[PDB]
Amino acid sequence: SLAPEDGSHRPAAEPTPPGAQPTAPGSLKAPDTRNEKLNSLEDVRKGSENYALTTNQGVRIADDQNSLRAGSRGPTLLEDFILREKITHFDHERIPERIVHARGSAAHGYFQPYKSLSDITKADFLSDPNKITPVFVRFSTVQGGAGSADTVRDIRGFATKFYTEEGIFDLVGNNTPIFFIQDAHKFPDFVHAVKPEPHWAIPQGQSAHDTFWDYVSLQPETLHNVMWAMSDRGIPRSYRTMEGFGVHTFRLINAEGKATFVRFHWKPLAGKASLVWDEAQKLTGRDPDFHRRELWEAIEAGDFPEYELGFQLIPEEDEFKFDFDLLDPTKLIPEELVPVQRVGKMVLNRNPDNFFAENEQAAFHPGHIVPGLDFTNDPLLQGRLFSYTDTQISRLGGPNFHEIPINRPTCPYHNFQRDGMHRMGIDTNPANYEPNSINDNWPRETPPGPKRGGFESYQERVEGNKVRERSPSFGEYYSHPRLFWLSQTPFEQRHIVDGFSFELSKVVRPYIRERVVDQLAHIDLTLAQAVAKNLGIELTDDQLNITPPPDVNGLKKDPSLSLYAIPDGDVKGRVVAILLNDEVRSADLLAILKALKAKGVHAKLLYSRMGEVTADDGTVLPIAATFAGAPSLTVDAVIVPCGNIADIADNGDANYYLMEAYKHLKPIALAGDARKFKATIKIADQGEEGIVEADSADGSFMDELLTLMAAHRVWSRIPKIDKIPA
Amino acid sequence: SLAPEDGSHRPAAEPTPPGAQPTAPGSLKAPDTRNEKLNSLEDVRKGSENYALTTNQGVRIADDQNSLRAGSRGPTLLEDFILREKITHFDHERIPERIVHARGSAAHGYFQPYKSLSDITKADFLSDPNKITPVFVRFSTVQGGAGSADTVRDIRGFATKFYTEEGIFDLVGNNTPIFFIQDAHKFPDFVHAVKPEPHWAIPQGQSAHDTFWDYVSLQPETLHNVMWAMSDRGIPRSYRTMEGFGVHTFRLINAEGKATFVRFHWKPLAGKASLVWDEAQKLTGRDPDFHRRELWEAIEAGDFPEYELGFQLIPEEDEFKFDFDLLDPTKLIPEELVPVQRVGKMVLNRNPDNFFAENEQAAFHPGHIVPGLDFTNDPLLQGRLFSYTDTQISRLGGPNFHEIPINRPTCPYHNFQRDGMHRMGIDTNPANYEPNSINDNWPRETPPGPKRGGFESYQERVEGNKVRERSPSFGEYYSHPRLFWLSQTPFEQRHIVDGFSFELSKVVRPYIRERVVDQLAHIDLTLAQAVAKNLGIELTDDQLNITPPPDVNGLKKDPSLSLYAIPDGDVKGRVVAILLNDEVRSADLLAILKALKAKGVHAKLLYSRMGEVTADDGTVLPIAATFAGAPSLTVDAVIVPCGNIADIADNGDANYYLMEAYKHLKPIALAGDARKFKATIKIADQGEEGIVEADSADGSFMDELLTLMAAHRVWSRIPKIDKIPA
Ligand code: HEM
Ligand code: HEM
Repeated sequence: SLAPEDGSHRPAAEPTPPGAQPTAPGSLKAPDTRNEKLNSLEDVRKGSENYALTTNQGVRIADDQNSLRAGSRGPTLLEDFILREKITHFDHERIPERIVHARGSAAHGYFQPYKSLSDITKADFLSDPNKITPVFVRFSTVQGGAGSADTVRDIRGFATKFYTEEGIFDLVGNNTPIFFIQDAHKFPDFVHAVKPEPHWAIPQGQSAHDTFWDYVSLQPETLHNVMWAMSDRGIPRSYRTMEGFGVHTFRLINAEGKATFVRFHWKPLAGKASLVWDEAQKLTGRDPDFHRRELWEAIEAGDFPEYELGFQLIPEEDEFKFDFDLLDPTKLIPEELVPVQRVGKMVLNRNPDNFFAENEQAAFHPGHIVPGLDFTNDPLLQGRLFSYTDTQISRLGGPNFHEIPINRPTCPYHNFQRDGMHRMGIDTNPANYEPNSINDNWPRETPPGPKRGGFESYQERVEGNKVRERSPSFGEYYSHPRLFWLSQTPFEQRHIVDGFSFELSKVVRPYIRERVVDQLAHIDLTLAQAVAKNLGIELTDDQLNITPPPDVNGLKKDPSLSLYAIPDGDVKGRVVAILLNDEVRSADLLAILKALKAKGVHAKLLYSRMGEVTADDGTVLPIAATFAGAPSLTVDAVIVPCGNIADIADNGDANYYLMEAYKHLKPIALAGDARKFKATIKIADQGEEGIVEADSADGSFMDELLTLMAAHRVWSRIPKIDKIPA
Repeated sequence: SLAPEDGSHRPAAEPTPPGAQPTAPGSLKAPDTRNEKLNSLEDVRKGSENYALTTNQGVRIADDQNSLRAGSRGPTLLEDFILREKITHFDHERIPERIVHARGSAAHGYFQPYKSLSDITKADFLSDPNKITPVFVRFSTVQGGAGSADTVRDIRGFATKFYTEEGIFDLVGNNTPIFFIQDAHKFPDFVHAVKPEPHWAIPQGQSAHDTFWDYVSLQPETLHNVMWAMSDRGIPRSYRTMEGFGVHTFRLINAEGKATFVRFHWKPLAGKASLVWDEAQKLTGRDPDFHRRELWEAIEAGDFPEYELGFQLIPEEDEFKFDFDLLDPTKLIPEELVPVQRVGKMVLNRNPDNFFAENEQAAFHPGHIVPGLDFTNDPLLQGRLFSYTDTQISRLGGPNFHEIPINRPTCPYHNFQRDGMHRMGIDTNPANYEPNSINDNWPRETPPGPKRGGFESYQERVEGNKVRERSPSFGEYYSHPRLFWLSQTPFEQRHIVDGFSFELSKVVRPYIRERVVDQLAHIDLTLAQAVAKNLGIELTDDQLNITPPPDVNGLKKDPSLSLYAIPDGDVKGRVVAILLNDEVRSADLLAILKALKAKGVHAKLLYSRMGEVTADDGTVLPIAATFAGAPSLTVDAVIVPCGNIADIADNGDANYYLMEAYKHLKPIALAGDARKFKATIKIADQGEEGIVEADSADGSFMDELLTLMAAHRVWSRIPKIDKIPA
């Protein structure tokens, strides 16, 4: 018995804030959170307590510390089958990572529609507001490998497996509403250009290198999604505070056979929020697992990620009514033109038990649709349909990947497919073909119908010759990048210019930087000039005179394209660092902590060492982390209570903690003598917007700080940080 | 879509300093650098210039931009075999990463011995000082995945494949002289404890988490290698500046049949150097590919990594003469007791052409020995001999991994093995068994002998019962960690205390911290008290009274265990940042560059934007990177010439550059009006050792900076950095 007798090895099976208890497998942390998929995995969940250690053949092991040898200092013997099984298993633990989106973090949850959508789709999962569908969701980055960092600048994947009563539907989306390329034939080119360069395999997790920008400079279709990656959309605060999009136009099909075009959206109920670049890049070093950690810990705290599914619907008669083609995945549909209709809510409320078994082996594929949905001829979508089933034959070892437990449907599945590696199901049908008489033709085809019918494709007319040709309707590249640029606030535009400037500075061949800047000049002269200035490039008179692309259907901006132009702040589940001293003013800390708790904001108590400190009134304060152990990168705001401020006033880490938070536009609150830190961040005596300061943490101090938190960052500080040495 | 007319897309095929040209495949960068193995790969090298793009079947492609569809806005057709081949290959590009040491960087080179070693070994590659053996070397970290960061705290792998005339010998070593565990049966337990925890797969690249420290606290045999990992050995500056060790005792066997025990060493001819923790961890975010890039660039510059192979030799009759067991891989052999005899030199002088095909697919295995070498009964080595052939069956797809080009011997190989997946070799032998008459028994066995003989194992006597039992002589765990601790300088001891304090601060369950501090108290009470203080733990009276472990065969210290106690600095291949201004004093820059050039030290010219700046004499200076783009973490020293210092005096990034370099103990040199930066880092008018300052850069100024660089870091500054907010 190695566990401590006090039971402190084991986390409480109740919701607890981040850092209060060790994390645990979801079924041990939240045993009473259930859904139909999580219950169906009970057949394969394996416990451990009170069981004997055995080989995989069920033979009990007596000595798991030693190989069998001839003499205690002698050679190891080949007949040691217990050693060889253990090491064989170990030796073959790894499977290939996903070719793209290899770095991802997943959780279980459930979806429910707000109302029946039977007028527009016969999909069973959207038929009844009382019908709950379990989901499994994986969020990801794109370029880096499974052991790369979370807070890179990249697009994010947002993939949802809906375990419906009429089959698995996978909605395999990203966090921007378009893609970089138009036709799937180019996907290996684009991905090879953004991935580490093939001679030396550098850089990981970064598009900031010559081959990415070479491709971009030569393929202007990429410029719209490059604009989104360069904006703060490319560095989200958390998977909870980003949007999701299916990108492509798909179809909904109703029981009368009417097709409606649809684009899928997820709205984050926590609001939209991103980091700033220097913070994101630094955080990839201080905590490369920051998003995976934040997701897991938000679920263990009960801060469940929630998202609203929404549809942009366009009738079939309106296919050609826009300046852009609905089938072009480099074009977005502005919400000012076509509103998102709210459809239902997804809640992710349980972490997996075993990351490899559930996250690593999960297989999502956008070809997994159900009756009531159909495809369109978007030429990127069309190639995706080939790839996601093909890639599993090597990644997951064969064609029985649907029998891996996480991928199994919860509804019935029966057919005449047999064998393959890893075959789990033992078919008892006398027939393995149809038509057959020997089993009366079962399992049988089902005609299409309003409910529980077979799948039939919408009978779209096709007319044309067999060609390898891009539609001329797709040959417009600059207007949507411009619409995005003009929709951002002034600080978002500054961050876009700084993103392109930093990335192009890492491109070693200067002519590629010049070719990118020339593309920028086809989008917006202000953007191109500001990027060119940071690169020491002067635009030519010809570039200064390029006429801007046309507005999109008359729009010169759409505020739903900005992260921050329309406030949607939510403080619940955010975290504040509290910088302690060795005799904290306990009344300040009571007021601070209870105000945060009331709004669901978490706290981490920091000091210059671990263990405890004692407040003025004798209260014993446990320390969560040190100033360097839990840097300001990992929090949303910083509060310094009064007390013996001389204890930390000359601590370089305490001072730097405030400088780094200040640089990264975070709210900072200073009570009492903690106001002596104003000199460190060069605040004037009469104060400044974004710094909360008072004699004590009472009265309006916490309300002011929480108001700042709801607005996320102090954008007005940007010209001030510009010269702080941090 | 084509190359620039000036040819600047293509790097010069001559040696160039880092940053001067884009990096390139080795065979294009150094076409005249050859060796027998490099030549042998010509059969599979594929060019590209002037060739038509084709399918893998050799059919020319006309349009690689579009899928075949029915009309240009129509559905993609299943008969598009060109799209499907391209996307199938892409979908199957990934293979499983190595179970451990997945992150690694490799290069080609050659080895030769200084003199024949035929008196102690019949190994052909050690028999003649003028017979050169090609090598392929991979350096690696242990824990993280292939996409994790380079400058983590971890043990490093140092694996060398020698392509000898009598077979492939792989010397598969690490950068510390011991391992964490005694018997291979525990390898999966230890690896699972240090790897990301199974519920959530966090943390990547870090031992700073509960399960690792749980395992260490319960298995004190780990403490020796844990001491090495917590020292600055865990964070080398470059793979060129670390030691290598085979860890195990092996045997040499000479032509008369005599066995000598041996342990293998690599000594870095560039000297030993490591980062400091804050620098290392921040660099994982600013350049996660820092070691891979520095190795590739040193080779492109001509700063070839060189290492000296050395042997510790113990005669067979001295097996039991030490106070530790020679077969215990958690024990080192102190060089004060058994000196390292210099054996030969290895030079890495060419980068690979394709990282996947050469680095990712290389397979090293310590059971690949040759006549003149043999194993011992070390119980960790014994189990390794199983694992490295087993694991390639999944990683490399079957038993023909030796036909993957990088793994092929360059000597003859012939036998009766046949088939297996992706069999390349077409055997014409009418026999596939022996003995056979139908091919007159070829290929034939060869008796052992002095040279070109068959392998025979040394006929070691074996006497014991079949037991799973640890030798009692391996049950001592504290004396080697203590010897290591006492052999470090004071600043190295401080960094060890900091490494344990940082790591255990991230262990969430406090009792695990307490248990590790109790282990430390069994090694050295000063170490244990210093770690306990940082953790808010007080040692008990019983803990204060633990008797120190014994000295190791009378030694109180061995300075060969320290990175820094004995000067061994070599500045060739190091890099300095030069902070420019918009009117640099050209006479300062001339003097700086001339002095750096004479010592082989590279420079990177930095500014607040990219492009060029002009010096006072009209010299146009191209800018390598911005201050933020290439932080001080990436260089060894910082020099600031005079000129228009007002241009940069108030720039936050330039001031921070100096504060970060100062904190990280790097030499700084300030000329002329650049001395006004003394105020940012609080240097007294009188100056400080480690800050070079003068009215102009000249011979004396550069000689002083260069002397500082030869000592690597400014250890005397340590007490002055805790107050610095950086
Ligand atoms: C609209 C543009 C696209 C979006 C929104 C998208 C989204 C995603 C996401 C989120 C994943 C990760 C699934 C997971 O978390 O497990 C993924 C995986 C993948 N996608 Fe895509 N993708 C796009 C384009 C493409 C294209 C053009 C192809 C190839 C024809 C492709 C082939 C793949 C493959 C091979 C994987 C790995 C899947 C697996 O191993 O199971 N994707 N995609
Ligand atoms: C002295 C202790 C050990 C040392 C110094 C060591 C060293 C290394 C190194 C340097 C590598 C990376 C080689 C490369 O660059 O590809 C490696 C890989 C590996 N080792 Fe070890 N190792 C040790 C113990 C063990 C043990 C006890 C086992 C299991 C019985 C083991 C099994 C493996 C496996 C399966 C790989 C990956 C091999 C591949 O896929 O090619 N090693 N080891």
